[PDB]
Amino acid sequence: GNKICQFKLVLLGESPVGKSSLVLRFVKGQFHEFQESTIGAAFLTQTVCLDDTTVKFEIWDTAGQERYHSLAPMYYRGAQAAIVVYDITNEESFARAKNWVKELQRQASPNIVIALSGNKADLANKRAVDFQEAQSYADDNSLLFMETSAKTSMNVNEIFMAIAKKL
Ligand SMILES: Nc1nc2c(ncn2[C@@H]2O[C@H](COP(=O)(O)OP(=O)(O)O)[C@@H](O)[C@H]2O)c(=O)[nH]1
Ligand SMILES: [Mg+2]
Repeated sequence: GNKICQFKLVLLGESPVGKSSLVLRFVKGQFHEFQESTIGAAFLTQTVCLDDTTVKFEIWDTAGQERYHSLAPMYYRGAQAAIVVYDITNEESFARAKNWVKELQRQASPNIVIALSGNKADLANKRAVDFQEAQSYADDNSLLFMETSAKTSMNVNEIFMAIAKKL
């Protein structure tokens, strides 16, 4: 197809849960066991083929530390979609993700598409958040949920493409 679409996506979530790794896997097909903590935010782009459309993603990878919380609106205000990330081995990060979802529902665009990534799914032997519980939470809050692994690539391209399909 010759159609072209571009949308703004922001990633939010506690640090560290693998936010930068998720983006790096999607954008560069890389995974770094040793990642420097993000300072403020990082910007990345990726262009893909979705049926008959060429879709370009403008992605804001936010630093998740609480001291950066006040800067989050700079990145989500104009966002068409968000991926709120948690780590499936860390229940506290899952609770933090629900608070990010609440903030987006109240302060971001009313039509923003919100995805929820239960990351580090390759560490299921250390699971702290039940898949079905997360799925139910996502269903009840109209969120696009998938467990992902930046380390193995599991569902990484899939969650980004699913968001694009719904925009
Ligand atoms: N096992 C595993 N480690 C991961 C995964 N995603 C990220 N990590 C690791 O967890 C750490 C934090 O990741 P990073 O992307 O910097 O987290 P951020 O602080 O949320 O941006 C790094 O040591 C990564 O290699 C994943 O899916 N599986
Ligand atoms: Mg980061």
